[PDB]
Amino acid sequence: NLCPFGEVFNATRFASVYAWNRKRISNCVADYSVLYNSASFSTFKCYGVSPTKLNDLCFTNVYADSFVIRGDEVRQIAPGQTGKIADYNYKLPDDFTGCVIAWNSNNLDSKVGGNYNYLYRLFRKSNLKPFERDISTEIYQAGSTPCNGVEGFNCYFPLQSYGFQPTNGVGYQPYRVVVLSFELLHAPATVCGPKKS
Amino acid sequence: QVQLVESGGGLVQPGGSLRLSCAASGFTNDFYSIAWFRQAPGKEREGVSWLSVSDNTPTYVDSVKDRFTISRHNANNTVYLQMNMLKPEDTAIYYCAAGRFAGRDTWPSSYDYWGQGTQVTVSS
Amino acid sequence: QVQLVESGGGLVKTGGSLRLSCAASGRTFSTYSMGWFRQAPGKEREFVAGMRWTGSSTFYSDSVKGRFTVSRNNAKDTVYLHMNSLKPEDTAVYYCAITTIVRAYYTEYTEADFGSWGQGTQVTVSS
Ligand SMILES: *[C@@H]1O[C@H](CO)[C@@H](O)[C@H](O)[C@H]1NC(C)=O
Ligand SMILES: [Cl-]
Repeated sequence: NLCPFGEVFNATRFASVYAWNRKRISNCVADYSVLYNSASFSTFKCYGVSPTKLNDLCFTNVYADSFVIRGDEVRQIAPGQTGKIADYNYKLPDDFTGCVIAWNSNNLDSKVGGNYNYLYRLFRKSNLKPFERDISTEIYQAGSTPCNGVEGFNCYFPLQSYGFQPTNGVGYQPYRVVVLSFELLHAPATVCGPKKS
Repeated sequence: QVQLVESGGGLVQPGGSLRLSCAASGFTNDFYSIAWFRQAPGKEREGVSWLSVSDNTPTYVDSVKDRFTISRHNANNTVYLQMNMLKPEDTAIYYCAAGRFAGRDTWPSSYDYWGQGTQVTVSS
Repeated sequence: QVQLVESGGGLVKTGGSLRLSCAASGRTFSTYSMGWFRQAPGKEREFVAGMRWTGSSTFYSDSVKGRFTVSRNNAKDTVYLHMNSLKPEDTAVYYCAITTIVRAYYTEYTEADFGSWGQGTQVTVSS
């Protein structure tokens, strides 16, 4: 009974990074080594664990977080990183245990004239906590003067479209990202690597 | 603290072989991975081979698959890239890079530790 | 495309006031941010003022800021341009429209970002 990773990796549309999706996976066999050795993924980095170790471990739940960012932001999906994605959109803990997977999605997520569906948060009063998801849309007050519902000097809308076009340079092309995290509860540990099965 | 020492480059004829070496010092433990990035004339740095050290898993791009072998010798904490059946296309400055993760990335910006390059030239 | 029903043009004295209206059924204005534009004869259609789909943010071109206001009714189906301290320079055809494009800096919006244009209404400020 193989984990339905297809539903996450092969989804026709992905979330905007500010409104990132989380899929719970349970009651199945996960082959992390087959994922790791796949040529479909150009980024595959594990923290606190490796794919060989995950092949020999059982968890209660696995979470697959997924979203789209531009290529030059892929480096921000790691512990201890700064920049607008890590600070304001999607944050890993310093002590992260799990895997960051990414691939170029220019053929799916870019459009002639721009794909404006994908957004990210450009501004926030403080940094996100790990695994926090902020979908708020209030004017960002960049200075001491209240905005009172009006955009202008130091009063900005907090979300920005990417507008992916196929001709973008690779740093500005869309990348699909999946982050795997692992949960152990006092409950049956029903997500297992093939060795612990 | 962490340092990568690169060597092994030179001039070879098309068809020749070369053995690049990356010596990693200031790591506590085996939980890092190495990448080899080549920078051809007028191109950006591009990944060609990865080694996840703790798992000992190699990865190669398709264009070097059967010609290039990456490996590690435990004793001297050194990762080797054996480059066989070299073509003129393989001419570039080769960099090794390290990150505190198990795996691989095509983005140079994802690697915080870099050797000084070694020049590889393949012509007649 | 959606139908935007635009009303309220006319002739007004310098220093006077007019209200334009733009209506759209159901959740249109709570889905897509809106903008008012204007076009003088042989000039480009320029941004005047708009509101985010949230209804809690409005924004204004430098030429109308502090003189014009945008508001939206409680039903969220009708948006108003309150034009005050009108000058002959404000004479133009005015249009409402909506955008799917989110720009954090409203200053970057142009007419090319907008669609579902309302019918142009003439505003004429006599001196
Ligand atoms: C996604 O689909 C392709 C078939 O087009 C398949 O090779 C791949 O294994 C799928 N991914 C997952 C994680 O199932
Ligand atoms: Cl918007």
